[PDB]
Amino acid sequence: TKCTLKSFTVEKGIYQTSNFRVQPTESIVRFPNITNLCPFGEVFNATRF
Amino acid sequence: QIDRLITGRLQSLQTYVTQQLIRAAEIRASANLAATKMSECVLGQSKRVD
Amino acid sequence: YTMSLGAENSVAYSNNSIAIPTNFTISVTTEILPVSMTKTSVDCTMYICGDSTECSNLLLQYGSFCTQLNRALTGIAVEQDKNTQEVFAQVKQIYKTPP
Amino acid sequence: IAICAQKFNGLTVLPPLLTDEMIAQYTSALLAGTITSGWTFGAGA
Amino acid sequence: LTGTGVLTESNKKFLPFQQFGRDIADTTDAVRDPQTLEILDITPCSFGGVSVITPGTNTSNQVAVLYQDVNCTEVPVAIHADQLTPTWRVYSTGSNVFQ
Ligand SMILES: *[C@@H]1O[C@H](CO)[C@@H](O[C@@H]2O[C@H](CO)[C@@H](O)[C@H](O)[C@H]2NC(C)=O)[C@H](O)[C@H]1NC(C)=O
Ligand SMILES: *[C@@H]1O[C@H](CO)[C@@H](O)[C@H](O)[C@H]1NC(C)=O
Ligand SMILES: *[C@@H]1O[C@H](CO)[C@@H](O)[C@H](O)[C@H]1NC(C)=O
Ligand SMILES: *[C@@H]1O[C@H](CO)[C@@H](O)[C@H](O)[C@H]1NC(C)=O
Repeated sequence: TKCTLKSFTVEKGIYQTSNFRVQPTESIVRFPNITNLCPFGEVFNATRF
Repeated sequence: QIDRLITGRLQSLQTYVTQQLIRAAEIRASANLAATKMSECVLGQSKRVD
Repeated sequence: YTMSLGAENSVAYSNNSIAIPTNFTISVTTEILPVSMTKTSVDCTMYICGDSTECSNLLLQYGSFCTQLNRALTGIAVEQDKNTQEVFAQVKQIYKTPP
Repeated sequence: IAICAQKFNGLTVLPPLLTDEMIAQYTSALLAGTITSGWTFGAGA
Repeated sequence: LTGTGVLTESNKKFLPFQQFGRDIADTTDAVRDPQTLEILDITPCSFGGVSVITPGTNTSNQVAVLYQDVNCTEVPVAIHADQLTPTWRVYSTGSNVFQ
């Protein structure tokens, strides 16, 4: 309340404040199931080049 | 850079002026009430309750 | 159409003729008045920059627009409470009808 | 349902200080005063 | 899509071909997990609906905190009390907890 009002002294009453209290945030990455694989198997391991 | 500053400061001035206009409308209503109160309360005797 | 203002009615005026009622009616009408709004409050930081640190840092450059908007809305809500208080809370005590 | 403060984009509706029951009680007091005393209850006792 | 928020078990019934939820302000509200066919509601992780009731600092430095429209069991999860200063965890649980 003190900083959100930009003062060191606070009068009587119910003030609405900001949100300075930060929290550490992890990261997540999500993608669909790996499907649809190329013919690389028959291209690298081909019988004859 | 000065255009950015000018836009910001002009917005601040416009906000201040609009707030002043609204507060002046409020004060105009209060002054009309006070004038009516002086007319019907000091210069006379109102039978209007409360 | 050209709207009609009302029903034409000439008054039977005369220098020695008066019209006095012989009966009456007790009419109850209804008058509706608004007294308060919904005490809306906006979280300006979350509205402009919802859960974004970089946006919040950029918004902090614009000074105290956000603060004064919040202050104006708080004033609105307090004013609505005061309006309801002044309209209704005009009786010092709480009377109750006898059985 | 049975946190709506963060579900919307930061917009909340604060409740009024006087609940509808309190407003009803106030109107009840005013109505009883008017019925049982007239205008005297406004001027004084 | 990318964003920041808290993922919670949802109650909605997405259609088989719909992927991303959306609110009226073109903002992501729920998502379908690409691997698991489960719908997760995205509730932003920020609380600005916090009011601090204080007598004048001249008189005392004891204060009370009002969290807007929450239950008293959801408070240490709404404001993430586990990742807060221990002096804020005073005002998230305890014995003086009215609703
Ligand atoms: C004044 O008007 C009232 C109604 O506005 C009259 O009361 C009516 O009287 C007749 C017979 O006397 C009844 O049939 C009606 O039912 C009454 N109406 C109501 C609403 O009670 C009254 O008689 C009138 N008085 C005079 C002197 O004209
Ligand atoms: C994705 O793969 C996991 C295991 O890797 C499986 O349990 C799940 O059912 C799969 N989902 C789809 C939509 O194929
Ligand atoms: C080719 O065969 C080898 C085994 O001899 C295998 O390890 C490799 O993965 C194969 N190539 C591809 C592209 O799968
Ligand atoms: C809060 O807890 C009470 C328990 O009495 C419950 O009835 C109510 O539904 C809860 N509120 C919400 C929003 O779930």
